[PDB]
Amino acid sequence: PIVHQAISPRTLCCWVKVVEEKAFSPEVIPMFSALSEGATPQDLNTMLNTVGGHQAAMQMLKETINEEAAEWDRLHMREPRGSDIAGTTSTLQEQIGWMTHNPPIPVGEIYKRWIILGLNKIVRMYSPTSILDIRQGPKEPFRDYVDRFYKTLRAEQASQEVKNAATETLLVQNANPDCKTILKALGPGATLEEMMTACQ
Amino acid sequence: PIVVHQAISPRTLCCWVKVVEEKAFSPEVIPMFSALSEGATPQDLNTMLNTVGGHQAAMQMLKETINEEAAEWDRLHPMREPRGSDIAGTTSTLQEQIGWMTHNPPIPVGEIYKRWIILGLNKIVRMYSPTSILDIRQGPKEPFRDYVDRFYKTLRAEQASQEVKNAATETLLVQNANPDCKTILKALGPGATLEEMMTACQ
Amino acid sequence: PIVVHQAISPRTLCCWVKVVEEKAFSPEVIPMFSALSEGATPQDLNTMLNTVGGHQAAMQMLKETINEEAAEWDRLHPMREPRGSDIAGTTSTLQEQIGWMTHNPIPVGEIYKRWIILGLNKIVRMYSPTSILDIRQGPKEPFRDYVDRFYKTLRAEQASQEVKNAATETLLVQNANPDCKTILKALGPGATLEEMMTACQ
Amino acid sequence: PIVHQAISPRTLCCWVKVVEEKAFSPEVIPMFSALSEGATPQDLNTMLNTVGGHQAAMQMLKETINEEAAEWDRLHPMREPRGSDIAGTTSTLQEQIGWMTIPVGEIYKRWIILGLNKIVRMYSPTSILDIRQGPKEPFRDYVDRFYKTLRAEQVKNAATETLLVQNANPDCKTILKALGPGATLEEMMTACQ
Amino acid sequence: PIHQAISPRTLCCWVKVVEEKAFSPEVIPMFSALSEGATPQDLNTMLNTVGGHQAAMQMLKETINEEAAEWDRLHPMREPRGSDIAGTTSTLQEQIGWMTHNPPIPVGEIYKRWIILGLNKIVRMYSPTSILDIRQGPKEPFRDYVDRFYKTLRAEQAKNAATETLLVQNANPDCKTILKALGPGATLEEMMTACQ
Ligand SMILES: CC(C)(C#Cc1ccc(-c2ccc(Cl)c3c(NS(=O)(=O)C4CC4)nn(CC(F)F)c23)c([C@H](Cc2cc(F)cc(F)c2)NC(=O)Cn2nc(C(F)F)c3c2C(F)(F)[C@@H]2C[C@H]32)n1)S(C)(=O)=O
Ligand SMILES: CC(C)(C#Cc1ccc(-c2ccc(Cl)c3c(NS(=O)(=O)C4CC4)nn(CC(F)F)c23)c([C@H](Cc2cc(F)cc(F)c2)NC(=O)Cn2nc(C(F)F)c3c2C(F)(F)[C@@H]2C[C@H]32)n1)S(C)(=O)=O
Ligand SMILES: CC(C)(C#Cc1ccc(-c2ccc(Cl)c3c(NS(=O)(=O)C4CC4)nn(CC(F)F)c23)c([C@H](Cc2cc(F)cc(F)c2)NC(=O)Cn2nc(C(F)F)c3c2C(F)(F)[C@@H]2C[C@H]32)n1)S(C)(=O)=O
Ligand SMILES: CC(C)(C#Cc1ccc(-c2ccc(Cl)c3c(NS(=O)(=O)C4CC4)nn(CC(F)F)c23)c([C@H](Cc2cc(F)cc(F)c2)NC(=O)Cn2nc(C(F)F)c3c2C(F)(F)[C@@H]2C[C@H]32)n1)S(C)(=O)=O
Ligand SMILES: CC(C)(C#Cc1ccc(-c2ccc(Cl)c3c(NS(=O)(=O)C4CC4)nn(CC(F)F)c23)c([C@H](Cc2cc(F)cc(F)c2)NC(=O)Cn2nc(C(F)F)c3c2C(F)(F)[C@@H]2C[C@H]32)n1)S(C)(=O)=O
Repeated sequence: PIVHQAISPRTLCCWVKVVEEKAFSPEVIPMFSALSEGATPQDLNTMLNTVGGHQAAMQMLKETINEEAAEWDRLHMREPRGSDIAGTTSTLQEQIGWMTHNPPIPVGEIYKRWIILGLNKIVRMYSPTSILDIRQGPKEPFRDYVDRFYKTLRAEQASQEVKNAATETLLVQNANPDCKTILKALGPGATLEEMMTACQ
Repeated sequence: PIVVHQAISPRTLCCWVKVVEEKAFSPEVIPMFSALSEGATPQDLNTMLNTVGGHQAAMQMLKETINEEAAEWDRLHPMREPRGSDIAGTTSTLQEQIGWMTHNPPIPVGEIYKRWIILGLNKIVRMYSPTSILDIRQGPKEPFRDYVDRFYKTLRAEQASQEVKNAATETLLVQNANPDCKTILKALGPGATLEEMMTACQ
Repeated sequence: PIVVHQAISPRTLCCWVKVVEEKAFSPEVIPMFSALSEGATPQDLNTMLNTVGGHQAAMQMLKETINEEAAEWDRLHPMREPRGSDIAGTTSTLQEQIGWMTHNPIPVGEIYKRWIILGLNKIVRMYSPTSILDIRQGPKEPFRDYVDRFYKTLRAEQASQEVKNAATETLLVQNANPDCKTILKALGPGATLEEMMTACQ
Repeated sequence: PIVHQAISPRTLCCWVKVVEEKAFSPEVIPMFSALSEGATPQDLNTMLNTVGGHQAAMQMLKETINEEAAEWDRLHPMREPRGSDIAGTTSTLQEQIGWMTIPVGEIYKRWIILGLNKIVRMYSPTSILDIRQGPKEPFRDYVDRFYKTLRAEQVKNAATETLLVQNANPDCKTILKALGPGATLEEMMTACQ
Repeated sequence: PIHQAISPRTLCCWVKVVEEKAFSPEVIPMFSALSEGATPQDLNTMLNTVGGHQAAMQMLKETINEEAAEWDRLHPMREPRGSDIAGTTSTLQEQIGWMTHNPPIPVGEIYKRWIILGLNKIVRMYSPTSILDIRQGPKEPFRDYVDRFYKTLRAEQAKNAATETLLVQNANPDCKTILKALGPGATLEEMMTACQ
């Protein structure tokens, strides 16, 4: 991070604990983006290395980083190439110069964008169930069904405009017969609080 | 957060996630949240709310409550002035929020967004404990300590007015107790403090 | 706290919550509390007590003890002077507390912490119902575990340090199971705990 | 670490928690290297002492440190720092502070990291060629184990493509053979899911 | 510490360490590192927060009393007595004065010496088995046997020749033969690789 303080312990320890506990859920992307503020490519690589397990997801993230680096190289101190942004062929001093020079070339931000895109891909892939396939079970409380529905919806990552249409149609459509009837009788526009209180 | 523009510290986010994971949604989550988000800007509050794993239904209800409060703000309040969606950090850059919060007289957008979030959290906590104070009753072979713990947890979750707190706590504790401990407590005499009651019922 | 009025730090609250959750209510919670709340204002102490999950009965008893101490203060002690409910932070703004504690040469925060510590001592004494005289070594229980339980109950009781020596010396040997009782009686007077445990283990 | 403030608690505590939870996996090397920034030899020894358990791995690390110290003494015959001076066994804190304020810390950390790499390679006994998908084993878990072993062993990339076909259960073997060459890992896993 | 009160993170980490590791040798360096410049009151606060193991804490208190009596015999603001070093009969102001006076009276260092001696005793008591009694089991992996052997060695805190010969001596028949055939001077990595 940029002075140029070395990545703090607490940050790495918390990042490791997060990736271990939460597995790969949408909350890993904001957490990551918040723990890697102003981080240089070397620091981002140190963060990604400390990730235990999930090595398939890490390999897929590395593949996405290589794809973005190839695209950068095709479209484009010395100028930074694609593998230069990923911190494979650039010293910490070169990165510090690139990011601190005036005008600056924020290589850290670019690498973090690539990593966050890869993480979005990973999150979408770790939630295989589609919005249209989730339906309330027979003897399943409505709360658990709503939780699963909204978790899958956040994993899919569709535009908020489509978010509203899906939230309103699919939630009512896939409800079990009892709660389906209760909700259909509740009336249109019924807020989520009213539905949850009615079904409980 | 502001205290310059320091980025939200790691410890804060990590502890907030750990709290929301461990305690689920209990009354102690509201003070914890309010204490971990001191001087936090709207973007930081949204970063905190995003890191909350699971409980996505409660987060949707919180978002709906925030939209309601924002509509009310816009109705009451038609650099530039901050609109409703600017307080919630949906249509305002970090620089605009910092400018609003650093001016004098400052427009504390952070405090307002935190008020809205705390109202939503009160709703969530009250809804996650569906049993009412008047519906909670001591079991047959349940020690008095466990019944008192459940009773006071439900009472703090309902969070009504203080007069309710005192009257309900003592009257309902004696009323809903099991027959044996009910008799023991009624024999203890009026004014009985909780310590004496627990010592008698053990 | 006033070190300027710094807000209660996150790490402190998180460690306090984790401590109260893991250890339940054991004597070691009181020193921990007193050490984590240095110079804390009444609002900060209330924030700490609020974040305590579960154990709501003990917290209500603590609130009742705080009310008792506030009533005693109000009786003994009739900006303005702080009444009982002002010390507990129920009828005083953060600014009034900061002024009271920062005025040269009345640290109300320390007083509120004294009250809370008295309440916590009562709570700890109540959470250990067994008395020192009721603890006795089991049939096939290692001597180390019996000593651990004995000294845990002794620290929980919070009696006068005067009775500590008499009880530790007489009762520890008295409440031992027959085999280790004979071994220790043969060890001879003036033995240290290390020697006793080495002999029994 | 270089003023010379004493090693902070948080660093030691996180190091202990990491070494305990993750045992000895490749992710321990970056963690160690990041937690010991500017640390003096005494600080590195304080870190190594607090490591609970895994005493066999710690003894192997100590032997590797002695080997590297002997090699240093052979290559390199205030005063000059000997081998046992870098390892902090025959040097006072003041001499270390003077030398680093000759980066003894970086050299000692290089030795320790080499030993830790050896330890990690030894903690993963399974070879890349022995891992094969089970009968009722999800493909994701098989891929995770494969890449974990590959990272532990530290050509590899070329081998990955052959091993993918090799470690494929008959059903998944047919699916992969039909998928066609040059299939990316994302596409491959999406097809096999 | 040197006089801010002991920070939260330090106390919380100390409690978690004493809980997790129980009483193992690695607790002594950790303790010595967490109490740098700590006053006697801070050391007492650290020792109080230790949950459980109250027998070991009583033994530590007895060791502290022994060392305080020895000090009082050897050395018969005011001069610090035995109970003054342990923070039992001295106010925070007296400790701050003793430690801040130009002639350093290290109450922290002396109390920490006493506490570390007691803790070494406790650790030695928690590992009753001797190095010469440890032997590889019938169906026990060689790695676990080496780990137990070296843990016991660290508990004994007594060396290289004996440890290395006894390691091969106390092995299981199969691994004993394998190691004896491996040849002298083989490193532990090679031995473990052969026995794997
Ligand atoms: C990328 C960064 C910089 C960011 C951000 C950012 C900015 C604004 C908002 C935000 C704040 C307040 C409101 Cl009112 C709305 C809102 N209202 S609205 O009804 O759409 C109507 C106005 C159109 N929309 N947004 C998202 C915006 F993009 F429009 C809002 C958000 C909010 C923060 C938030 C989360 C939460 F849990 C509860 C809560 F109170 C607020 N994030 C999301 O809600 C994310 N999410 N998306 C969905 C979708 F799957 F359904 C869902 C959520 C879920 F909430 F988790 C809940 C599962 C359903 N983050 S960074 C690194 O910091 O991550
Ligand atoms: C919103 C913020 C700013 C706040 C606050 C604030 C202010 C004052 C007090 C407080 C302090 C001292 C006293 Cl003596 C009383 C008191 N005495 S009284 O008997 O009512 C009689 C005088 C009328 N009342 N109050 C609450 C006040 F609002 F009246 C008192 C409190 C106290 C702090 C406290 C909690 C605790 F656990 C133990 C303890 F020692 C003290 N909070 C509550 O007690 C909250 N609570 N409410 C109830 C109800 F379900 F029964 C219960 C509690 C429970 F304690 F958790 C316990 C389950 C039963 N918080 S913030 C962000 O920091 O949250
Ligand atoms: C209130 C505050 C400010 C305090 C304090 C304070 C002051 C002095 C001492 C202390 C230090 C050194 C020694 Cl030698 C003695 C000692 N020697 S003596 O044999 O009594 C003989 C001289 C008469 N007595 N004291 C207590 C004093 F008050 F006299 C000693 C202590 C010590 C600190 C300590 C704890 C420990 F775990 C191990 C250890 F090494 C030292 N605390 C106690 O021992 C507490 N305790 N009390 C008993 C009783 F149930 F048996 C027991 C303990 C138990 F240890 F936990 C162990 C279970 C048995 N704390 S605060 C906020 O910081 O809490
Ligand atoms: C008291 C303080 C200040 C200290 C210290 C200090 C100083 C030097 C060394 C040290 C550093 C490098 C080397 Cl090469 C050797 C070495 N090489 S040698 O083969 O003996 C041959 C030269 C004679 N000896 N020493 C110890 C010295 F005293 F001689 C070495 C050590 C080292 C640090 C270290 C630990 C580790 F885990 C792995 C590692 F790589 C290095 N500590 C020990 O090893 C401690 N230990 N002792 C034994 C005994 F039971 F077998 C064992 C260990 C065990 F390692 F845990 C492993 C279980 C077997 N600490 S403080 C507060 O910071 O604690
Ligand atoms: C020693 C220090 C200083 C370091 C470092 C350093 C430098 C560059 C890179 C790096 C960054 C970006 C890219 Cl694109 C590549 C890349 N692309 S490539 O496909 O090889 C093709 C270009 C040739 N290779 N490298 C490694 C380089 F050395 F070549 C890349 C790395 C990266 C950082 C990273 C880790 C991750 F989890 C996901 C991710 F996105 C990126 N580390 C590794 O990937 C390590 N690893 N090695 C293998 C091997 F078993 F297969 C595997 C990984 C695994 F990723 F974990 C995944 C299991 C498979 N670390 S320190 C103290 O900080 O540790």
